Amino acid sequence: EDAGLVAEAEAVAAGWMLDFLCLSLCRAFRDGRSEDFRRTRNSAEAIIHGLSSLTACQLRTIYICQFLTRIAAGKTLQFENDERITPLESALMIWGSIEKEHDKLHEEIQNLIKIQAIAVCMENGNFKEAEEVFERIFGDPSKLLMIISQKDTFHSFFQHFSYNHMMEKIKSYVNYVLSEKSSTFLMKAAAKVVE
Amino acid sequence: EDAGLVAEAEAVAAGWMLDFLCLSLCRAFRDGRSEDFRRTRNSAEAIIHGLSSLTACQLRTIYICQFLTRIAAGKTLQFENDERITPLESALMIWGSIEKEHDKLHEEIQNLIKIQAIAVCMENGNFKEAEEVFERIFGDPSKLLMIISQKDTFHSFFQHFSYNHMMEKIKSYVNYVLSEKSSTFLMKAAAKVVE
Repeated sequence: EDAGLVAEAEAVAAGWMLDFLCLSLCRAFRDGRSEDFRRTRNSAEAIIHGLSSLTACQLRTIYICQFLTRIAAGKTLQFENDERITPLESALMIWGSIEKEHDKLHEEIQNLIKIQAIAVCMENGNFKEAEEVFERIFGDPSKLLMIISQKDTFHSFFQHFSYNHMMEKIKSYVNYVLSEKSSTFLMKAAAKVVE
Repeated sequence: EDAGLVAEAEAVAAGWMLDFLCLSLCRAFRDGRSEDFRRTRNSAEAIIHGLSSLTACQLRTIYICQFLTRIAAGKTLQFENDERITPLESALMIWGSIEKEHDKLHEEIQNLIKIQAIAVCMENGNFKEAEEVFERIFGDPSKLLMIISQKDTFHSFFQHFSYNHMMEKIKSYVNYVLSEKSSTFLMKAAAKVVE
């Protein structure tokens, strides 16, 4: 009448799924497979609710997932209802909190997000928001006195902190993560069978 | 630059998860772990959307899941909105369609569900519905001329086709399934590590 070790077995099988899906979510992300990334995130989110305690590595995983689903919605402005903040703004918050080295790349990804968070609003044609976003990210004299000039003039076109340079830098970061967890149980075992 | 075999790897890892969760969903079900069964079903449903094609064994799995989440909501009458039918009514439909032998047990489980589907409404105190349900399940002269007498008299108490006899028979069936898929990859491997 096995019991309790079963519960513990599930946790191991849970953590496996969590890393397998984080890996999946990453590939779809780099490979730009929209209707897929969404599908994997549903499973991630569902599997994640299935956990009430987490290791340091796992929290790292979860946040990377949260982080990527956010920027994955960047240009999607009704934004996320639970918090009246914009997706990239929320991605900015997670980024500067994930337990990770602040390399040169980290800083690059942070300024792209910071800036693009304004540009996206400017694109959607919502400059009243573009200003609101700008307010929340700046406002305490990081190029600022300049940016207020853009929102003001709806001068929506002139810096190399482009949306695509942002995705690139983020995709390049996903590759480290992507590799670091490619030998993770579930997937490694999965390929073995595909032979 | 691995590619495509990766997609195929995921499908194998998908089918693994699907059976692992079906197994999980079963234990929680037999062991009556409400806030858990719900959690596992979320993951099942999420993982299931992650599949666009399915083997015969897999469809068997899915339906058993669908089947159990339904009776798991039996006494829950607003019922499921997408279809203006009651949960047990819907569980009755799946049951008589799962690719499985119609043993003595099968027939038992079918008459319990059939009857309880009326009794639940009678319990919730909704006899107008109790009649509607009765209409949809009967009405073409299977104890019937009798049952219309109960709904009429709100004589809500007097047969051994009890709700609990229903859960028992269903729980006993879950044990075959439960066993048949206990050596399924994921879980077996999971326990090995728990040692």
